[PDB]
Amino acid sequence: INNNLLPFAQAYKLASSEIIKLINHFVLTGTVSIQKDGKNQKRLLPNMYGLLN
Amino acid sequence: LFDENYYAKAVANIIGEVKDPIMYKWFSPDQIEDVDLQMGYQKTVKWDAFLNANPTTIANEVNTISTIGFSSEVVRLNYLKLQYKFRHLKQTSEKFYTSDSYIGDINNNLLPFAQAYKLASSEIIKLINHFVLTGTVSIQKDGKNQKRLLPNMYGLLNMPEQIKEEVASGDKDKMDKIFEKIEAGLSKLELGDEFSTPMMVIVDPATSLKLVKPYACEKWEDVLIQTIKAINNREDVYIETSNLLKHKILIYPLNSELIKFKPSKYMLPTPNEQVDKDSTDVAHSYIDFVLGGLLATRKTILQVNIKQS
Amino acid sequence: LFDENYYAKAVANIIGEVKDPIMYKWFSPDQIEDVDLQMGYQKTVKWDAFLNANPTTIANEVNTISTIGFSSEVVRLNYLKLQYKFRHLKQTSEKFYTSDSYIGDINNNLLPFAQAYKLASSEIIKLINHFVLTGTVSIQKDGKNQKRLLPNMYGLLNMPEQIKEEVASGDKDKMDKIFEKIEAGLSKLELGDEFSTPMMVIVDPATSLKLVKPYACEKWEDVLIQTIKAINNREDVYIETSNLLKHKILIYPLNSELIKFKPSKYMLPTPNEQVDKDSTDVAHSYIDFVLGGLLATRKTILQVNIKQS
Amino acid sequence: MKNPQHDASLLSNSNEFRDKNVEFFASGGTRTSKFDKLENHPFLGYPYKRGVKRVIQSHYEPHVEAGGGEDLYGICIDIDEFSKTATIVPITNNFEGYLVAKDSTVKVKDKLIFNKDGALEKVTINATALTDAKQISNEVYLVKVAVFGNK
Amino acid sequence: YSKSMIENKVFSSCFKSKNERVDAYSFACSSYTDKIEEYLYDPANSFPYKRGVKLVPKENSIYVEVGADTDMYGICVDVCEFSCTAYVLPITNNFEGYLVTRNPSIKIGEILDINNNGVIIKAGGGPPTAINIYALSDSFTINSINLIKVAIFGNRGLEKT
Amino acid sequence: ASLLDSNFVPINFTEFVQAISNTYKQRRIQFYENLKR
Amino acid sequence: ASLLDSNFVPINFTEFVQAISNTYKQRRIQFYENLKR
Repeated sequence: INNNLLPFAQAYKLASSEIIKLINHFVLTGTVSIQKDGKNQKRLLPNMYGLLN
Repeated sequence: LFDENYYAKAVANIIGEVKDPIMYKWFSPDQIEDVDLQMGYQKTVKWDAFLNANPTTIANEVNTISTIGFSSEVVRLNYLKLQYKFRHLKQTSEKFYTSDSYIGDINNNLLPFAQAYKLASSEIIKLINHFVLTGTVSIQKDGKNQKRLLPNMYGLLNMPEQIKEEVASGDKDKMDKIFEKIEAGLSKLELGDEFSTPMMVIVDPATSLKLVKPYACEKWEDVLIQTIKAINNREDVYIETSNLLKHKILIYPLNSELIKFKPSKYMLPTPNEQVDKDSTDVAHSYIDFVLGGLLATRKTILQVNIKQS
Repeated sequence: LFDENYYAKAVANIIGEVKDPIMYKWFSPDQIEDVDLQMGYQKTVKWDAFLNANPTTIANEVNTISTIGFSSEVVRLNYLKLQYKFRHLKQTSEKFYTSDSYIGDINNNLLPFAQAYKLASSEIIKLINHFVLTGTVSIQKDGKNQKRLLPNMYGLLNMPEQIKEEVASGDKDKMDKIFEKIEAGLSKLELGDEFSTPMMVIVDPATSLKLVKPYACEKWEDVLIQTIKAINNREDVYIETSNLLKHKILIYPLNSELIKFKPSKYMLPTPNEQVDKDSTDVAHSYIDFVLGGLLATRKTILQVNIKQS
Repeated sequence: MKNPQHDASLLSNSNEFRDKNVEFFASGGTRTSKFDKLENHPFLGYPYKRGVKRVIQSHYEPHVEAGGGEDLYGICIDIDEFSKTATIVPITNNFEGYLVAKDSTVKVKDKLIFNKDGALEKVTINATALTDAKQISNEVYLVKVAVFGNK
Repeated sequence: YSKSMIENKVFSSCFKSKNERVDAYSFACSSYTDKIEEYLYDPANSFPYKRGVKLVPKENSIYVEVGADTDMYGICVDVCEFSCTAYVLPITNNFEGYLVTRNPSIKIGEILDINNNGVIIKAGGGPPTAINIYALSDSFTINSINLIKVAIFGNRGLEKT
Repeated sequence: ASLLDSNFVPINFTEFVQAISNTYKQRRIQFYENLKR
Repeated sequence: ASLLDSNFVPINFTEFVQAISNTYKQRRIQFYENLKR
């Protein structure tokens, strides 16, 4: 707890959940970002769009 | 199939009587490799490696080691499909034209399917040999009325980026000048690390007649052979005469690492399934062949042209 | 092991496609003897016997008999270990780069491990051949930035205590002067009682071109062969052309009692067990080789250098 | 030399585990990481445990020799006499170990610079001394330093 | 321009001097424990391959643009044009390899400096050099782009002249 | 599948063409085997 | 122990390297046997 270290199973589960949330956001919106402001977007390739863009 | 297709049966029976192409004498066994294609283009990728720095001595502990790089190069080759049509007698009509020890109308120049196919195949093989040697398609002795071909389709004579030498019309009969040009081209040749390979020379009858003349008790042919042996690591030098050339000399190595022939595996004549039939005794058949597939590295072919005017 | 090490499996499967080194043509089969050493030095002891006096006649009674003595000589040879690193695709990633009729990124110049190893081994074998012929290690055409080597690590061209001849720059095109120097070197050659052995001559392409010139209906090559046959008890005389030499002529016998190659049995390229891996699809591999092991008796190699300036 | 090979007639008593590491034959560093970059280079002279500069010119590849100042290239931490090679930690990589000092004036908390002979001398700055200079033999002084670059 | 740069009618013609290629492997001597980073680069401003680059934090992402020695973040060793991604070796790491130069006549052992275009030039131009760069070989021209083998090891304590 | 093999019996025109190509390849190989220079 | 044998199954990397060396030696012997100067 004092160093924020987890077993590999729990760490992988949490990371997979976060990545799945990010994938859902990209699919719905077409942009990849980790900010509520929506800025600092990762530049993507052409012909890569979402339902919103 | 043979129970139904008499023409296919006859082709399978008489396929062995067709003589082998003479172009096989111009290549080593390893230089020829078939490909699976009829018409279109195909890309060939060649990979190489090079040393970036001196090798690293392994002593005690070390993490920085010299590296070996890689490179690639792509060459495009074009293939063309060509066809011919010929008339012959219908199978059921042979009994009405089987004469004394020969079949066919002498008056009307009609032949059985097997003989017609054999003769047409021989003619088409001759045409293919002419194309492979010269890079052009023509049925005239002048060499004109050439059929227009696609780019990236060259013969040994018109392959680009090779050592071209020209002998002026004033020295058309001066073997010394011709040999001087040959020596210049041979010096300009670039074999690299593959210089230890047999060499092939192709000449025309006039060139051979000039060669067999005495050297101005040695012959120009012997001098040329010695000169080529001086560069090919004292290996075999073959000399051939072809009537398809006119005042041209071709010199090239018989090495698969420099010149490679990759013909379509349908290049040689092949019968077509469609046969034209009507109410008469005359039918028609089609023969298909494929042209293209010569590949060579830069500056490895010497082409000497003796201008006549 | 092959169930676990895909790289070892691939090396075993593709080891046979690497061509043999060309340095084998410069030595007789008996002249090469492998040794068991990666890096270090090995001392070779050669024994000899001699007669102290005339033999003793056995008649009636006698106890004083002539004696036969013995002598020894110790020679130290140095061996060096060198390594190279190359990048390649990963086995689990090859499937995503298996294109039509080829595998690998044309844009990124990345190759499968087998092809990359084959190319790197070919390049390293070329470097080893260059070192064996010359005795120097360099990757530039100018021959500069040479890797400094240990003592007692000599090639055929730079072996000390041999016959060295120099042709002046003013006589660089005079084959008569070159042959005079060659005759002087051959006269200074000392083979003793082992003169009955085949001889090998290695020349640069320019010297090869000069050799086929008429002698001043006889050729300079023929005269040289006759001269060497005069000294080698008319045994075989072999002539070789190498692009690794420049204005140099090497003459030496092929007798195992005079010149011996004792290379390490790890001299040719060998994969290393260590493979760099990360989260990406690119991996790194290492190839090891060993240099050194040429031994020659004194005054048994003739090295002629034709100065250009 | 790093390891002067001399035959002896009696064994030397070596049982104490303290004051046993400060010696001229102890190559490497006191603390080393797996991710430290090492480069083997041909050398001239004897730059062992000294700052090395790369000298560039029959033309030969560049070598290394004892030196410092604006020409400082790295530190020689190990040497192989048979192959005549030197293992070098580049100046861009930090190092902690015993190096050759010019004299005994160097003390703790002293900022040290590599001189023209590759020796550490008191005051750009290159190292910070950790212990006092100790005389291994004759005029050879070894000082523990933690190299961090050039100022 | 680009690195790969095309169908050929014929193939292009010893082991020596085969590394003189624009798309050759940048590291003459590589080493594990070398840190390599990925960044975006401007696809229409300047091609950063084999050039000294600087970090420009934009409003959407951190890009790398060709830069001078004064504000150099590292050396761009490779580019993936499909994703327009530049691979950077930070200046904190050593480098020994081939880089783009603008002077076709540079000798071996000369001191060098990176200019505003991320290009190797002679250090005698006048700007005070801040990086240790030395020419390990003579500059060679590929026909046209000039390349040279250089060794880069960290920053220089006091700027030279 | 080669026409030189007596036991070979093609099924369709595609197999016939493949057999013809194989026969040509085998004839070329035999020619290079029998060639002397 | 050589890589030419189909029945040879190496156990470890040392055996693999020894097999590679033996294969190189055998290839050298074969080359000298087939060489005709």
